[PDB]
Formats: sequence, C-alpha cells, structure tokens
Amino acid sequence: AMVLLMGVRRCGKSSICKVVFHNSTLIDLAVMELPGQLNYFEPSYDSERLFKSVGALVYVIDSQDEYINAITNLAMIIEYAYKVNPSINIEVLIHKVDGLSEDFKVDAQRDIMQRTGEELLELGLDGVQVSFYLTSIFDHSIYEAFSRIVQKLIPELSFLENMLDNLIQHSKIEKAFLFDVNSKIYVSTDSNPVDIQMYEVCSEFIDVTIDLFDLYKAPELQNVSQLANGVIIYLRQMIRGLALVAIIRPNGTDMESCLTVADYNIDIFKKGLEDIWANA
Amino acid sequence: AYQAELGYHESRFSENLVMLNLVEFPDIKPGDLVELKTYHKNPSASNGDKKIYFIAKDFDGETKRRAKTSNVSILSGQLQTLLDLPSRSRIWIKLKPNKFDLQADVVEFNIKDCLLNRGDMWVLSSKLVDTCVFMDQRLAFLDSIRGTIKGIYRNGKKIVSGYIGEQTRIIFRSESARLIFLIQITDEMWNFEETGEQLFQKMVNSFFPKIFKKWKD
Amino acid sequence: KEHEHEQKLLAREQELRDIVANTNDKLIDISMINNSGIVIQGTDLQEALDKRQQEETNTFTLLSKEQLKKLHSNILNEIFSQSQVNKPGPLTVPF
Amino acid sequence: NRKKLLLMGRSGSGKSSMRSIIFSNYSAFDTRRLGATIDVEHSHLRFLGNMTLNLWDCGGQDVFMENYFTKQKDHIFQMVQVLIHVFDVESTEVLKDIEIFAKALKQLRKYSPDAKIFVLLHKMDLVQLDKREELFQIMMKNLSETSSEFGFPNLIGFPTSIWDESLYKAWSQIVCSLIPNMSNHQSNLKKFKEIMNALEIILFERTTFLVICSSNGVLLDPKRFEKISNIMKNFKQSCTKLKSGFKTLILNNNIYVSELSSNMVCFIVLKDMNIPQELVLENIKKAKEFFQ
Amino acid sequence: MLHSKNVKGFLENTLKPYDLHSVDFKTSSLQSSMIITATNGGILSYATSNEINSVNNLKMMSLLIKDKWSEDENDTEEQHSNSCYPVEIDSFKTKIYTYEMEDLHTCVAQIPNSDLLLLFIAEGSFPYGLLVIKIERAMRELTDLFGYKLG
Ligand SMILES: Nc1nc2c(ncn2[C@@H]2O[C@H](COP(=O)(O)OP(=O)(O)O)[C@@H](O)[C@H]2O)c(=O)[nH]1
Ligand SMILES: Nc1nc2c(ncn2[C@@H]2O[C@H](COP(=O)(O)OP(=O)(O)O)[C@@H](O)[C@H]2O)c(=O)[nH]1
Ligand SMILES: [Mg+2]
Repeated sequence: AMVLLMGVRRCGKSSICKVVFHNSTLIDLAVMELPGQLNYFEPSYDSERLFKSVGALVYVIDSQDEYINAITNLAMIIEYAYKVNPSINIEVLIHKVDGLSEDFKVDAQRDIMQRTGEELLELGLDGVQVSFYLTSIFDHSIYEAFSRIVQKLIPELSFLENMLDNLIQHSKIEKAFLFDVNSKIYVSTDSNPVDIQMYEVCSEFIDVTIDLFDLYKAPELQNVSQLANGVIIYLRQMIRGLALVAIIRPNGTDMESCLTVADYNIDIFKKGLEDIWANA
Repeated sequence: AYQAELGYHESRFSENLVMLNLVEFPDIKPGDLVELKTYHKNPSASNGDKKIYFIAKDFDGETKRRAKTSNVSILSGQLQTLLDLPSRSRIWIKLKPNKFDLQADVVEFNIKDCLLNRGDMWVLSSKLVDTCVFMDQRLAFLDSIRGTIKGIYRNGKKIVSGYIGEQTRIIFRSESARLIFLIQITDEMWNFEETGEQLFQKMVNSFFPKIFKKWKD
Repeated sequence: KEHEHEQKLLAREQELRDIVANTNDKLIDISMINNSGIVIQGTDLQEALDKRQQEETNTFTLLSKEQLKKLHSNILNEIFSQSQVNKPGPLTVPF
Repeated sequence: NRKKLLLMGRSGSGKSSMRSIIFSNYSAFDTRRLGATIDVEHSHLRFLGNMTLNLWDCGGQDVFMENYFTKQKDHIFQMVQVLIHVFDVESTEVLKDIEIFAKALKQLRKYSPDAKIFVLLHKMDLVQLDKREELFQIMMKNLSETSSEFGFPNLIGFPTSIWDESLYKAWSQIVCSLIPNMSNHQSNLKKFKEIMNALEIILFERTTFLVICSSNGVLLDPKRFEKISNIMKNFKQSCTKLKSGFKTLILNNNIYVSELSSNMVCFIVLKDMNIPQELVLENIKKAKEFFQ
Repeated sequence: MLHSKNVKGFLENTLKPYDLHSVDFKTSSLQSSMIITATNGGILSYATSNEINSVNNLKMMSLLIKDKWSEDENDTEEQHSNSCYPVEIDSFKTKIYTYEMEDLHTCVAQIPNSDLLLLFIAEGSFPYGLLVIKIERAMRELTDLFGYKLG
C-alpha cells in the first residue's frame, strides 16, 4: 500500500513528508513525492505500472493560492488514474488552512468539492468518490488525514475495531489507540469518537516514551503514567512498529489490581494480534 | 428521577443528538421531552452541572446490537463540549410531561452571510417544532444556511436549553444586513456640550469607531 | 481464479471471526476476579475424599515402642532442620 | 531565605521570554506576544518550599539602562546574590553590550561584591550550527577578560535559546548556586542510590522541573538532564489537557518517575528489570519523609 | 526502608525442597514464593523455582489469594475451621489459611502485627502439613520485618 503524493510546486508536500515521516501495507513506507506542474500529459508514457502500484493517490491543494487550475490538473490526473485502475482510493488534502476562520474553511471546502464534482461530471467519470480533508502541519489535522488514508488501505479494519472494543469493554478503558512507533499515525480505535484532546495527549505520551527511552540506551516498550485523579495512561509495543496506547480509568478501584488485569488482558490481545498478520 | 450511564457515539451510526435506551426504564414512550440533569439535589455551579433538554429517541440497530452499557448516548461535537463530561459518568432523567407548559418564549437565531426570505424564515421555524435546542447550536437549512441559537428565554430566565413549541415566538436576527445611516447636519452639530465637546466631534470620535470595533468583535 | 480468491476471503472471514472469538473468550473482568470461586479451602483429607468420590464401615479393629519413639522424633527433627532458613543479611536497612 | 536575582541585558534580549518559559509556564511560541518590560518587573517566585526567588526583570532599553547606573545604583545593586546578564548574538552593538556589562560589574563590585555572575548568549539558533561553539568561545574569552578586570575571578557562561533545552540547564545551574544544604541532599541521594542499587538517580523540583542534584554529580549523554527537564515540561503541559496533574511514570520497569514530595520529583533509573513495581514504590514512599 | 536483594535471597532459599534420608521421601520444590501486601494484593517481591506472562499470572494468582484471604480475615463465624492453623510466635498472634487452587496447593500467612502477607505455592502432590511447618519456620526467621507498615 504505497501512497503517492502529488501537487504543484511549493504546496507543501516535502514539508508534510518531513513533519510526518521524519519528525509494505501498514508501516510508514518511503512515500513518493511528485511535482506536477501545468502541462499537457503524455498519453501512456510508461506510467501505467506506477499508478497500478499505488495503493491510494493523495493530492495536495494550497488554500492560500488560487486553486482552480489545481483542481483542473487534479481532474486531468483522475481522468486516467480511474481509467487505469478502478480500485484506487483518491484523497485530496486542503493544506495551509491555519489562518482561516471556520466559516471560511467550510465554504472553501464546499467550493472545492463542488468544482471537483462539476469537473468530473464534465469529464464523464462516474462511480468515483473523492475524499477531502482540511490539513495543516501546525496542528493534528494532517495526522488525522493520514490516519484515515492509512485506514482505507487495511482490509482487516472491522476485526481490529471489534478486538479493541472487546479490550476496552473488559478493562475499564476510556479510549485505546493502536498507534505506530513513527509518524504518530493511529491505526485502529473503538466505536467511540476520536477525541482531539485525548489524541494529542496520547501522541505526546508516545513522544515522551520514545525520547525517554532514547536518552538511556545501550544496556518491548511498556509505560504506565498515572495522573492525580487516578487516570492512568498505558503503553505496550505491539508486533512490528505498532504500539498500543490506552487511557484507563480506575472508577474507584485498586490501582495495582487494575494494572494487573489490564496487563493480562493486553497480553491476551497481543497474543491474538500475533495470529493476524496486520503487522508490517 | 432515574439513573443512566452516559455514552458517546459518532455521526456514522446516528445523526440524532441525544439517544437513550428505550428498553431500559420503560416509563418513557418514544415521543417525550426528557431532562438530562447531571445533579441529584444541591446544584453546583463551581463543580459544573447542567440541565439539557432533549427529545427522546431510540438507539440505532447497530449500536443496540453491539452494545456496551451507556444507557444514554450523546452525539459528539458541540453538545459534548457543552456538557463536558467523561465517556462514562452518572446522569439523571426525568419525564416532564407538559410539552405545552415548557415552551420557550423567545428563541434567537442568526442568518449570517445568507439571504433568507420571510417565508423561508417561516418554513425554518415550522421545521423547528417539537424539537429541543440549546445555546450556540449550528442548525442547518438546505445544507448551506447556517444558524446559531444565541439565546433561549423562558419566564424571564436565559435557560441554556429549551423546548420549542407551537406558541414559541422565535426570532431571526441578522448578523449580515444592509444598514442606512441618516446623519443630520444642523446648526447644533457645531454646538458644544457641557463637558466641552462638539456633537459632531463626539460622532466622529466615540460613536462610529466604537460601533465599528463592536461590529468587528 | 477470482472465485478461488472469494473462497479464500470466506476462509479469511471465518478465520478472523474465530481469532476474534478466541481472544474474546479469555477476557477476565474484575467481577470475574472478585467472585472467581477457584481459590477454595482444601485439606489433604478432603482432597482424598474428593479423589475417592470421583474414582467411585469401620475397617479398623481395636486390639516396637522404642523403634517408633526413635523414628517419629528423628522424622520430626529432620523436618524441622531443613525448614531452618538463614537470611543472607539484614532485611531492613536504616538511613 | 530571600534571594535577589538580577536579570539584565539589552532591548529584545529575551529576558522576559526566559522568565515566562521557565517560571510562568508559557510555551516557546507564546513569547512573541510579550510586550516590552518597562523599568524593573519584580517577580516573587517560591522555589521548593522554603526558598523564595526575587527575580528582577530589568528593562534593558537605553533610557532604563542609563537610569540604572546613575540614580538607582544604590537600590538595584545592593544585597544581590546572582546577576544573569543576557547577551544577544543578533545584536550589532556588541561593544556597547560589553561596556554595559562592565558598568554592571563595576556597580556590583562597588556595592555587593559577593555575588555570582552568569552570562547567557541567548538567541543562538538563528546562527548556523557550525559556528555556534566558535562564536560562543570567541565572545566568552572577551567576557572572561572583562569579568576578571572588575573583581569576580569566575564567570560561567551557557549558549542558550528558547527553541532547545539549554535554557533549562542554564537556569538549573544558576538556581543551584543558591540552594542551601546541597551537600546533605547529595549524601542522602547517594545513600538512596546505594540502597536501591540504581544506575543514576536525579532529583528535580516539582513546579519548575529544574535539576537540583544527581547521584553521579556504558557512556551516557552529558546533556541528559536538560533533555529530561524539557520532556517533563512537555509531558506536564500534555497532562494538563486531561484536567489532572502528573503523578507517576514508569518506563520498562527500569526508569521510575514519581512525585517524591510536594516540592520535588524523583527520576530513578535502576539496574535490574525484574524488580516488581510495588517494592520500588514502597521504597520511594519510605524516603518521602526523609528528604523533607 | 527495604532491601530487595536480601528478601529475594530469602525467597530463593525458601524455594528449597525436602530430601529425607532416614525415610526415602523426596518432595518437589515449591511452584512459587512471593511476598504480597495486605491492602491491594500486589507483589512486593517474588522468586520462582525455575517470563512476563508467568509474572502476570503470578500477580493474578496473588490478587485472587488476597481476595479470598480478605473475607476470611474479617469473619469470626465458623472460626474453629480445620484448615486454620493460628500460631503465636514471640507473643505475636496470626492466622494461617490453606487453600486449594485447581492443581496447585497455595498457603498464605499474614506477617503478625503488620500489613504484609507471606505466600507459598506448590504443586498438588505437595503435602499441606509440610507447607504449614515450612511457613511457620519461615515466619520464625522474619522477626526484622515485624511491625512494618506501608508508607
Ligand atoms: N503555514 C503553513 N505553511 C506551510 C504548511 N505546509 C507548507 N507550508 C509552507 O510551504 C513551504 C515549503 O514548501 P515545500 O514543502 O518545500 O513545497 P514542495 O517542495 O513543492 O513540496 C514552507 O515555506 C512553509 O511555510 C502549513 O501547513 N502551514
Ligand atoms: N528566534 C528566537 N527568538 C527569540 C528567542 N528569545 C527571544 N526571542 C524573541 O524575543 C521576543 C520577546 O523578547 P523579550 O523577552 O520581551 O525581550 P526583553 O524585554 O529584552 O527581555 C519574542 O518576540 C521572541 O521572538 C530565541 O531564542 N530565538
Ligand atoms: Mg523585559
């Protein structure tokens, strides 16, 4: 599942790649940037194997600059991308939206959606669905957008959802995330809505864990962080680069008993995750 | 009063704001007005306790089938941020049966950056009947018009949430409107007030800058 | 060949549902810990009685002293001698 | 136990940024909105549970700087324990900075000559990475030559910035020169390290998360203290989002972070990974009343 | 304070089996030896005769044993039970309870006048009386830990 990053020059693809992936199917592989300038596309210039090897195509649109020509070039790209392979998920990111109001952001997203839909109607493409995400480097939005893009390329999503739901239901967990060690891209969660504040807490917990481990090296990552109100934050490294982060509430119980039952349940969950080849 | 476990759900399952388990506590029929108070005697303001009205609706089939406690589920977004409660907390439920007597008197509305006809306001108010709203709730009309409930009044109190009935005087204030100013230039404009200021000096130094600052705020 | 992949996907769905059910069956709640009932008071005589119960009158009739008196005391001494555990040092240290 | 600290510099040197990030709990991005400090801004800050820090955030602008050494010379520079002069490497008037520092040293030698002078070369992130150490040494040679002229044989300097962790180390070593009973803390920490058989035990402060002492005073990073301070500050600011306060943190059952008291936070790195958590927590709780 | 090394060595020494010479009666070693608290049942120190999974299983078993012991310590009815062996050493009274855990013989004894517990676990072939004598002579040598409370 190799995703391809496409966009105009100075839209922010390299900065996005650096911020996300520098700080296979599921691991954060070396993605491919592609500077696409305005030109006439050559018909079948040995690009069929390239687009057939892309799990999902990601397009970047700069909201600061004019984007009508960007949407036109995007439509030209989709015009052969959907023709070569009709199973490619197409994603569009509206980057650099940090200095915009909520109403302006929603209006811009609606205008971009309407323009893309009308241009695809003009080109005669049918049965194609394009997702849109409002992304920015300075906040959590790019992480959530890449999380959705990665989640669209894991065929075992619902089974992981059921497994995490059962784990949370039998361990008094508030919210459990199945992160990855790099890029902080959470892979699976429960049916509960992804709270932004809790996601940022878990991401900074991942950063603190990795940094503190890297400070003392050269002699399986586990971490328990308990707050003042009894709320604990748990960490346990899963198979390959996956890591499990959960927020467990005590509900007026013993701390050590809760830690023991959570450790046993999470070890059982890891043993179950060993059978499924969701890693790497 | 009753007892229930709070829950949260995404917009994928259900589009309703507040959902409760109808099979549990069967005193409540499917169509009712139900309080969602988080306090049982001695209300606390510093701790934080709210009384959010809503209309009863049943759980989704997928949520009821694959269930995990949570007798009452609140849709995430603005209502969750208003309530500010964890994923599993203790709440309470009443069954106030006087829909006519619990009607809010004045429900405000904002129609910023979009043109609504008078009949459009009438239709939007007609669709907002037998439905409970709260403060700063972004209603939608025709998937493009955005609203904001900035004020719910009942018996002289600005309640956080209220019930809109048949006899509710809902108003539609405009946050983007055409304005006409008619300044009188007369002999009194160059007169001096008792403090020592001309009236036109007041107009150009304290009325217009303050109203533009307020309009921008 | 795609129908063989459809059968493979059906086998995948059955296997993944079995994997979910298997890891779902080992979930222990705190209610299971508190009311387990596994930890029960058991004596040697009661264990022997349960063994005979699962496997399946006054037998004894009422009618040397030096050897038995020596051997009982020697057995007790040998039991008590091996139970003497000497610490490798102090248990609690001061400041 | 009142300690009078003086924080001087030129205009825009970032003194208030240091004061805000270290003590007032502001982020690095939130120092841009700070205004210009007019005259002297006093800040009474309570360190540990007995120490209080009277930090004097002086102005640093030309009128304020000329006013300090003419009329307020008998008030600013008396009963002073620590001077923290902040130098900006973006400044084009470096000789004027050295002359201002010489005047400050002359006034401090005249009035309270038992002080401890510390110099921070702030804003050392705009310059390129290759010339940071060379520029710091070049300016530090001149600053040590100037400092030795007006009494004061010793002068300790630190390359500091708000976009890294050197600020925490610099402020920790500035503060630790005023903390009483440091030898007793070192001896008790060494005793606890011997008792618990730990590789290295570091003692912090709960609020400011500055290093107080270490057990040692496999090669490890020499800049680990400041990095742990920055990570703990980031983790505290993350745990403020969950409407609670950070209490404990255990990493791989080998690195123990726990609230030793109401004013200190312990950082214990053991040697054996097979020790159960409850024994380490109980031994931490036994020593909770010892360090008080 | 406490010392983990000496307590670990003490538990490793109490893992020693019995080999009688006058009567040929070989006994296996204990399955696990550990010390747990009287409030939450968590493991303070532990030692095994013969890795993380076994530690978690031992913690779960310790929690179960403490949960069963908590109700027995607070019950005064049916006090003349045949599985209770209350011994008084150095004018300190305690109660010892023996339990059967499937195929494992688990015996626990509270350290007298303190918030600590001493636990010995062996296999199903191990006699109960030898366990009682073992834990009694172990509690005889633990006089320095008497009167210890959690901070
Ligand atoms: N404010 C803001 N600026 C951004 C963002 N992403 C990229 N940029 C700007 O884009 C520039 C770098 O673009 P770059 O990644 O090199 O473009 P590319 O090489 O075509 O992919 C930087 O100067 C950033 O200021 C963003 O999310 N927010
Ligand atoms: N880039 C950068 N800017 C800094 C640094 N330290 C301070 N500043 C800037 O200094 C400004 C605030 O200065 P201030 O603390 O009020 O200066 P003072 O009044 O002389 O102490 C902010 O806008 C920051 O951008 C630094 O290390 N790097
Ligand atoms: Mg200032």
